[PDB]
Amino acid sequence: ADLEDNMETLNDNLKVIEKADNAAQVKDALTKMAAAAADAWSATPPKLEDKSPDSPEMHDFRHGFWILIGQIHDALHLANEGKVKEAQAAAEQLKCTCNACHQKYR
Amino acid sequence: ADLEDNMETLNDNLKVIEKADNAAQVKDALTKMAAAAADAWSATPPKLEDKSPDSPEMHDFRHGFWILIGQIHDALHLANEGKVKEAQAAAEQLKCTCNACHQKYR
Amino acid sequence: ADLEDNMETLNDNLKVIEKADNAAQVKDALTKMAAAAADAWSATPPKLEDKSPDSPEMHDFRHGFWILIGQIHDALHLANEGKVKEAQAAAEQLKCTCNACHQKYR
Amino acid sequence: ADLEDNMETLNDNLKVIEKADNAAQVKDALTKMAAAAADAWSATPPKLEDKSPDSPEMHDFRHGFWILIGQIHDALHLANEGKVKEAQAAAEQLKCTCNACHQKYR
Ligand code: HEM
Ligand code: HEM
Ligand code: HEM
Ligand code: HEM
Ligand SMILES: [Zn+2]
Ligand SMILES: [Zn+2]
Ligand SMILES: [Zn+2]
Ligand SMILES: [Zn+2]
Repeated sequence: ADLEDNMETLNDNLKVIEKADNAAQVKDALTKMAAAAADAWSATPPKLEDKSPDSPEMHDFRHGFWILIGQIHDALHLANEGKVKEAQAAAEQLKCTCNACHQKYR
Repeated sequence: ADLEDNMETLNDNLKVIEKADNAAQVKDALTKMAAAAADAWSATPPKLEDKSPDSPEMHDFRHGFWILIGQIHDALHLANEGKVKEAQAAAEQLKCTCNACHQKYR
Repeated sequence: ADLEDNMETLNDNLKVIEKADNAAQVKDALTKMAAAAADAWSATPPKLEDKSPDSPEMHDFRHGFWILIGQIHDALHLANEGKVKEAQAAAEQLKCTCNACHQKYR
Repeated sequence: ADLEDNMETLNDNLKVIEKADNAAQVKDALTKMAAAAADAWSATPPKLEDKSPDSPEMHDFRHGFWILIGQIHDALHLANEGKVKEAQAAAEQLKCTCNACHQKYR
């Protein structure tokens, strides 16, 4: 799917996690984010259209996705332990990742 | 793309790393292994076509990829450092993960 | 060393990284932080001196370190690859982890 | 403690996880392995006693613990979710890391 469509999915489900009542909303949303993150790996963003697939920017770009996927991984385990509040705090920190890539390649 | 196709991309690049001689060979193979692993994230194995996307059977199926992806990510950093023996050793330990999933959902 | 000292090491070397000019400096700081983080593991924060060592608070407190240590590990790889700015970007993110713990336990 | 002792603790609890009946044991066991690995961090093993704490051999030696610690981290989450058998799978899984370091530096 479109990088944009994958971003929108990340964004929708993120908010869903921040306004979640139960651990199940958090689990469902996180699983969805991990899929989006995954399908977004192979994508090349506008600001790097001219760049080489092997350039540092592109390698750094995809690296942000590995970091994200990793932080969603952890988030899920917490939500799985029923520790909702912290699962939400963990989602907040991966936001530190959303911003970073954005400020650099969006 | 397809699961087999991705598993083949996966299976073929593991042997290339095995027969690896230098760092460029290891990187490019791992770089390709990561795209495949990432692309086979949403696939539904055969032995679970009946289970819900949100069922606990899928979560655990998908968990294995998080693991493989994390291991390939780090292995790449090693190959990026010119640490061929190290990188190859890391790859070897991916099997510890490949086999785990296989002896369960293959 | 005690918590305070391992913490001053974390802080000082974090600052070194933010003001670094080359990969050499960052690698050196990250290495010291890896040690300080590893050494701080088993300490009991004062605001938890009354809690049992296996209480949820202490398990959560240690979880903060797993994350921290993991981020210092990845940050270093980036420094070892001569990616100074990316490392500094990773240093900044592991900062979300210093603050997270502190808001909750200091 | 010294390396020997940290290693017994790691060995004693690994087995405890292997023959565990309930999850409580596993959690408790992993937690102790976690502390033993962190403590082993600043250790200089016999075979590398002629190398400095800034050498490639020592960084490779230590990276071995970053790997072990991350695998205990995931093992403990699974044990926290009640997933006991998977926890043992993951535990038997990190043994891959135990050997790999012994085969090279023991
Ligand atoms: C959980 C984290 C993230 C969230 C919630 C998120 C959300 C968004 C949103 C709302 C947009 C605006 C465009 C749209 O979707 O309509 C966007 C765009 C974008 N994101 Fe993210 N994003 C995230 C992570 C990332 C990461 C980690 C990277 C890179 C490593 C990244 C790279 C981009 C790029 C380059 C665009 C622009 C795409 C275009 O203009 O076609 N994003 N994201
Ligand atoms: C890098 C390690 C891995 C390698 C080298 C690998 C390799 C392969 C190969 C060559 C096959 C044989 C059948 C075929 O190719 O058509 C296969 C099948 C399969 N692998 Fe893996 N695999 C790995 C990791 C994993 C992981 C992590 C999972 C689980 C999360 C997994 C799930 C599967 C499944 C479900 C099949 C059967 C596909 C089907 O029947 O359509 N594999 N793998
Ligand atoms: C790179 C990240 C970190 C930095 C830069 C940092 C820095 C500091 C500094 C400068 C202090 C004050 C030292 C003092 O007590 O005199 C401190 C205190 C403390 N930090 Fe951190 N810290 C970090 C991560 C952590 C983490 C992740 C945890 C918990 C998991 C933690 C827990 C604490 C606690 C509880 C104190 C109080 C120490 C005491 O009362 O003796 N720190 N930290
Ligand atoms: C679950 C993981 C591990 C287990 C069960 C384990 C177990 C052991 C045991 C039983 C010994 C026997 C010698 C003695 O106790 O005096 C030992 C020694 C040792 N281990 Fe491990 N170990 C583990 C992981 C590691 C890792 C990850 C490294 C390196 C990164 C490592 C490095 C060593 C070294 C260097 C020795 C030799 C110490 C000496 O000769 O004084 N081990 N370990
Ligand atoms: Zn965790
Ligand atoms: Zn590594
Ligand atoms: Zn990385
Ligand atoms: Zn996990």
